[PDB]
Amino acid sequence: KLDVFRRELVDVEGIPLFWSIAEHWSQVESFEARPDDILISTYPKSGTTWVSEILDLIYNNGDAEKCKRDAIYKRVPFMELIIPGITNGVEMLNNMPSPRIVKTHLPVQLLPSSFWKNDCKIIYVARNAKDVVVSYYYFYQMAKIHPEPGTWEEFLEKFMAGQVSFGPWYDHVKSWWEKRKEYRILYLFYEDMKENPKCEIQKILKFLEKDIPEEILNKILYHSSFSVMKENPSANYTTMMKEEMDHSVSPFMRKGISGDWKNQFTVAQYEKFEEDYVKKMEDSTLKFRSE
Ligand SMILES: Nc1ncnc2c1ncn2[C@@H]1O[C@H](COP(=O)(O)OS(=O)(=O)O)[C@@H](OP(=O)(O)O)[C@H]1O
Repeated sequence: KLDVFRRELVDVEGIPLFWSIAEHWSQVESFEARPDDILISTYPKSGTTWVSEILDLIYNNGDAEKCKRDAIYKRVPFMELIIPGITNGVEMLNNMPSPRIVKTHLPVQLLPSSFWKNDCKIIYVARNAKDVVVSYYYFYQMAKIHPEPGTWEEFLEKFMAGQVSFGPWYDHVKSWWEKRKEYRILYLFYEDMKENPKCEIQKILKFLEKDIPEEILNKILYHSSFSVMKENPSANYTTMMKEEMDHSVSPFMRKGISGDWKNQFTVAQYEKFEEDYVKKMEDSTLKFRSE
């Protein structure tokens, strides 16, 4: 009888989250981090899976077979994602041996304080807002834990208002940016990874204090490319129950480009978005590319 899908979001400290995360908030808030945890932190649809696969590849020295030991969401648990009878990110992590790779979409002010207290290395990934909202729309459609997104037009308005899962993109990226010097945060951009993935992976290795052979670097580059990941059942979310993710609605590995916003936004929608965007972002030193 209990339908866990398509419910309205429930606010935690003003941030709309899945009802089942809000229900289990004490478990998330009290999460016990470890000094050698690496946290992958992103606003939804910003490159989480890409960087997760990259990290697991680095940790397994480019061994593609070892990285097929399980689905990406088992290999790199989504910490706060808890759905009764289905999943519990905190429980999965509690029982995982170090070194753990941890996924989160929490804004800075909701991150379990144990990560700060343990001085964990954090890789944050940001992506231009317009591309994020396009990707998030199709994700809302296929990932049934989310509320119904409605029309593109309706969804875009909700996104601008921050009335979407994990709250406003604007606050999310800005506050993580502002935090970047306080803690061990590597702040990456999806568009940079698109333009020069080798450069970006090299930044990741230096941040992790890992040296690998050139051949292994090239292996990691290949296996983390969109075309390979899209065809990889261990990375493409096709192992999810259809009831949770319906890829016939929209595949998780959708396009993997920068600039798809130009295909989704009408000119009127774009003009309204940019006027709003400038107001919200003009006081931040953060700079994005959108193509
Ligand atoms: N390897 C690789 N290269 C390039 N792009 C990639 C890759 N893997 C995933 N993607 C694209 O990233 C979008 C998914 O974002 P996330 O992984 O952050 O989604 S989630 O928040 O974890 O659910 C989603 O973007 P869109 O294609 O624009 O929808 C994915 O297609």
